[PDB]
Amino acid sequence: AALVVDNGSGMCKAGFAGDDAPRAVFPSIVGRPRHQGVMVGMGQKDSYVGDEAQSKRGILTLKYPIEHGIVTNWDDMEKIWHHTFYNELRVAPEEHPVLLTEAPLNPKANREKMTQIMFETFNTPAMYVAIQAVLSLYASGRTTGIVMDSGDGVTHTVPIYEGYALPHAILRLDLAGRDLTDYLMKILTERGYSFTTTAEREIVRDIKEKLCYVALDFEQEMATAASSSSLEKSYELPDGQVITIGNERFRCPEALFQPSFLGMESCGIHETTFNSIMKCDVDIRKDLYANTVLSGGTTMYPGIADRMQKEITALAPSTMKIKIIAPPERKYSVWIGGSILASLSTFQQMWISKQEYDESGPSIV
Amino acid sequence: TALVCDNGSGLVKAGFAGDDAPRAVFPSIVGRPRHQGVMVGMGQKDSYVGDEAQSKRGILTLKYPIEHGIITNWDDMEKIWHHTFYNELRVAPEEHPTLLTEAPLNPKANREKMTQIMFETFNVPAMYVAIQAVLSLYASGRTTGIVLDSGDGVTHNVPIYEGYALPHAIMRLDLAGRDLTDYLMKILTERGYSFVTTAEREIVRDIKEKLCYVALDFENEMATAASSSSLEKSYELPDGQVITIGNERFRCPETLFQPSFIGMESAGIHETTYNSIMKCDIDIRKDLYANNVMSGGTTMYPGIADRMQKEITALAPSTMKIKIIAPPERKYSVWIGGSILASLSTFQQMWITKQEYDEAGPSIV
Amino acid sequence: AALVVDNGSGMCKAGFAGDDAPRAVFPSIVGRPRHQGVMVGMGQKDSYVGDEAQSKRGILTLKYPIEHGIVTNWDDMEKIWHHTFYNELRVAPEEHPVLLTEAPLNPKANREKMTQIMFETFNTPAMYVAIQAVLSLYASGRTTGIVMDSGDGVTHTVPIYEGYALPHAILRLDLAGRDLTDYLMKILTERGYSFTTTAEREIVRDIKEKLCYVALDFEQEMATAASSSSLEKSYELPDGQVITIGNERFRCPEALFQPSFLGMESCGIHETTFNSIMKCDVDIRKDLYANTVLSGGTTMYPGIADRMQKEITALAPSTMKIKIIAPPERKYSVWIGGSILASLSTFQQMWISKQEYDESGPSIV
Repeated sequence: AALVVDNGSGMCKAGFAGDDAPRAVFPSIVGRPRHQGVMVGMGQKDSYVGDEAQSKRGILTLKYPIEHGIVTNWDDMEKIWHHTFYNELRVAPEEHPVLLTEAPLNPKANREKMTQIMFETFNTPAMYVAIQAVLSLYASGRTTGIVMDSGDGVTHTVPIYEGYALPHAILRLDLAGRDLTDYLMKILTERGYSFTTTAEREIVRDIKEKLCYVALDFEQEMATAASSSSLEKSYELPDGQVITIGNERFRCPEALFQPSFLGMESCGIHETTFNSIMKCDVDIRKDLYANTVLSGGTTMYPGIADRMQKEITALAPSTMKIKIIAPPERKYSVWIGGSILASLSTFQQMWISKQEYDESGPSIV
Repeated sequence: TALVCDNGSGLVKAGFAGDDAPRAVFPSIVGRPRHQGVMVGMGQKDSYVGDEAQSKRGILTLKYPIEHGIITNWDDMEKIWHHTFYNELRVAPEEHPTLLTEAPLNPKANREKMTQIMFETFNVPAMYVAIQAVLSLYASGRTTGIVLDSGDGVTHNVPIYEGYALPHAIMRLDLAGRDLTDYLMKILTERGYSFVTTAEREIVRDIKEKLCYVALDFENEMATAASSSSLEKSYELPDGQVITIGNERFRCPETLFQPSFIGMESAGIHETTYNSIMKCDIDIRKDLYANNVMSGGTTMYPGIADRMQKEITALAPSTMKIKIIAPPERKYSVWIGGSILASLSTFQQMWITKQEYDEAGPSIV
Repeated sequence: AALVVDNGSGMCKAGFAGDDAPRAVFPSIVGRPRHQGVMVGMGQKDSYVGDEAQSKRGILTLKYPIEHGIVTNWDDMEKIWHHTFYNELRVAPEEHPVLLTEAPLNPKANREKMTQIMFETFNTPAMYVAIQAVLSLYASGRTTGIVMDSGDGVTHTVPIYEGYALPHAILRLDLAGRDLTDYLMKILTERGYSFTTTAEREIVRDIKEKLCYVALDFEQEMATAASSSSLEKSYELPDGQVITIGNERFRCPEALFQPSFLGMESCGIHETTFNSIMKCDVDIRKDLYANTVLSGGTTMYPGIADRMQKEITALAPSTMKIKIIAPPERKYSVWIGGSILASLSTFQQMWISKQEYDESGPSIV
């Protein structure tokens, strides 16, 4: 059984080619142990990593090795893979060929560097680096389409032709997760419910999931919220105030459609989609608009789809079926899609083996 | 007295006639605020064009009127030109005759709508629209030959016989300085970078201008990449983070021969010259083969002259004289070609005035 | 003239715009009358407040209205401003607009609640609230930069871009005035000095200011102390024998950079600053590094400036000109920066006017 390792920006997933949910999930953090000052004796292992490093925190330097999908730093990122094998799944990479995740808009030299380290340091038998969205469409049982990822800090719209992305049109936009959560922190500052970062920022995120949703129409939902009481939801504490949030709940998703709310320059998330599509192939265009699919943590807002289908209908030619495919498990779509892919025997007729590295080196993928 | 104003899909170049280099260079972007955004220090403002819209892009909804040489929107086009006159050139249109440029395939109606707007709103005494690349052959000082007009947003081949361009040979390729700017953006993201904040989404354009080359012998240069010598060339970013870009540097203009790098099944520049000179008449082929001139924003990259030299000598066999001519000016030749023509002592009898215009109507131009 | 009221957690500072140095400077305390028993009554002045309360003490429940730059109670605090007006500066705020200064990431509702009290209870014509640190960068003669404040209770490292604080990078670390001194007590006691709980905590504090500093390198300062008695400084008590403290004087301030001595899970005053800056915009960073400022009282240990320039240079890339500005007056800097802003009429056309509370209400902050 081979590996699927979904190093989402702050959170690595791992396991085997053929499972239904990721078999090792962890924060991609490397902890560098420290107290400065010429400490006479530090401890064991120069870097911690993962859920260890999370507990260990105050004695480590914690940082995500990854930024936006990109390996920022190869050293502490290598410690992430070193953890995956000989700590997380307790595996040996020399036996286990690894599918490796790569972001939308992620070429060239880390692929080139990745194949070096994994074939020399970790002596993988074979490997394949693979676009996160390109597998996300595979989890939804598809091949042509346009996938929209929004995780923690990134939207992503990838024009897929037949299991191939058309890279120029792949949009990345600076709107997701945090930009909605710190903004939701700024939504609970008119009333406002204190969290700031002392450090109940997490509880703000915790509201975001459990109590927020999408207004299908902003205006009628505004007046309806002003009609009070049913939209207001109590966010009680097992302690202090039975805090009430009302307008918030639809207010914070709305910054996806109107970048007015956050000051940021953007076309709507609907037009991000449009600005992958129209930048590409025309004979696939309602096969794109009818295989428009979602991926990631900030997609899961309850009501985005009804809102999206409408908001693209405001733009696209009348004569195209807007059909918003959001899967049930859209948090893990990449790993699932990768599991299916590395369950193809034809993934053998597809990845790069050891052989082709010892001949071609870096540029082989 | 006269004015010349050249409308790129990214940059507008205006000035007077007979000046060597443009007096107004401004970005074709028209931005509307997403709020009644009181700039504390000015009153309320309607539309920002170019540089103000470009410094304040954050608060706006940016849009380009000239998409791929063509004008898609005349509202924004008009306010651009009022801006060209009264603000940029600082002129009163009714005393200063104006010249403009157009796409090699520009529609009759488009030509007429720019002639409607120039007289009927602005009231200029005499206006001309000319045809982009053909004017670069006038900056190259000749009547006949084939011009590769490759810009910010459009690549073109134009063969002109004695004044008349022959459009069947006039090829076009909607992949240029823009598709390439963003193609630099992506190949650095996994080189190990995150062009995250806004000046980085622009410094990637700058690094394109500063470091790019169209390497001659691209293949063994791929082995030079693999042998990593001092082709590695660092650059300081808008902050101090020395980014070292070496290989992708040439491995990006390379896309002008092989659109497969970005995902087009279309042919490269060189072939598209050969096919042009081919669809053209056979005795004329010789002139075209001997007067092949590059112009525009993509052509600035070094070695592109050498490249088309050896490319078409490999494609077209061997009784022929080939000559590719690349001017030191080339990023403005479309304007320089207008300016000097406008001021020509034999050109006054092509200055189509209001007298001709009112009696004949738009169809005079 | 308008007002500036630096409610530093245990010590308020008040006065006007235009004045050099704080015009009312006082123990932020409001004492309720007490005694228990149950008896006849009490009668006059339901809260004696400011230094009146500080002399009173053992007759009033005095309390501290702020902790960690977070307001712990509003009733007592309201009476800090009321004392400020009709006792300290002897003023009535309906004539006199106020400027107020809070913590870097002073909790949302505390900002607003503050303003309510000032706008309906103390009816100010106007008020500008802002973060204590931003003002301190203006005192430091800067607009962009990062401030590393350490008062009595907590640090704060505030990446200010152009006179604006960025909350997502601003960190706050529980290492300050108390934590230094409580260690320093535990470390005098090795020689049996034992001031413990007489009254002499303020004397362990007097030692702190008057005799401590920060080792430049630690291990070579250790051997240098171990060559004896120029590093030691003798100390006469208010009543008591001359003591001698040597190894102490650097050992305790080192412990801002070193949590292991205190026995704590924390980053060092150098590194928290690094991790604050990285969370800021890649570009602005160059002159966050090149303008680290120090402010607050518990920075004041001699040697810290040469120490911290080196200490950030252990952590930051070589391509950015590290330059730690620490002002000689780093207690008053927040009222000074306060007075700078309060002497600037652009902020008159910008501060929260009563009418904007009549429009927006509590939300206006």
